Amino acid sequence: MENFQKVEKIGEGTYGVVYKARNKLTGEVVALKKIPSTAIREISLLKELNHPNIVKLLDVIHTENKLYLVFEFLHQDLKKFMDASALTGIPLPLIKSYLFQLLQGLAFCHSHRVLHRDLKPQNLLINTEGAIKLADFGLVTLWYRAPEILLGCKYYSTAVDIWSLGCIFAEMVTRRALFPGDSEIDQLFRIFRTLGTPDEVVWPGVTSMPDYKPSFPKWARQDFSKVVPPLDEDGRSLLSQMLHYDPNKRISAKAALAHPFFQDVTKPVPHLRL
Ligand SMILES: O=C1Nc2ccc(Br)cc2/C1=C1/Nc2ccccc2C1=O
Repeated sequence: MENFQKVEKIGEGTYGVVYKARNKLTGEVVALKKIPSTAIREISLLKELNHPNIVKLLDVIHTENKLYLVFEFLHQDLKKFMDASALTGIPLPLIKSYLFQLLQGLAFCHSHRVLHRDLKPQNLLINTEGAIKLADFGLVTLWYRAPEILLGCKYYSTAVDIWSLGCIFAEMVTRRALFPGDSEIDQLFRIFRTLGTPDEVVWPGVTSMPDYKPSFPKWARQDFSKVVPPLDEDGRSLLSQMLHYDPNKRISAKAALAHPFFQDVTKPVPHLRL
């Protein structure tokens, strides 16, 4: 574990801190994350979760009670890429490519019973070849948190990842966060103000959730054409199904891959300034 020379700190992960590093032994350049015991097992589980759109976990080093995770390294994250494309916007075909690749990754994970649980632009990594990859699966930003989590569901599903990805999809298109709440309640109310306060008609069981309160103000659902213009109907339709309140109504990654929005998907390459 002293076979790694640090080159720079590329992130302050929720869990710990992430470093760009190089293996003195195998010379490869990597991302090193400086982090109980079921941890060692579950994380270890993640090593065999290998897919082109999932950052590979290379090595797990437990030592000196200082768990080190060694990941494949990518030079840029989507957050920085969005900020750099803010003035011109990311071209739709690249938005579409990225969404499609991300859905492929999730459908893979989800098929193996792994959730990400904390998808955010910072956790999506891109390379020069037009690839995008899911990073840093969880075992401050609440902007991408699905409403069932905010309402106190402890046994949430793979649908929470579809929620987050839809929020990111929206942000790529409009160049502004869909629901930038700065508290849990603010986050929930921003969602309600836009998609309308949910009730038993559109979400059976919602008024029985642990943090649901009858006193929640009741907002009407906003015009969906108002939310992500000027995205086309293929796009809006896929996004609406990604943002269904009811987790069991929310589209699955696998079905999303079949939506007509991806009829003409291609794989462009971003112009990256590393
Ligand atoms: O390339 C990486 N692989 C990783 C694996 C796990 C975690 Br956590 C982060 C990263 C990576 C990161 N690469 C970056 C490039 C610019 C800014 C931030 C990051 C990362 O954060």
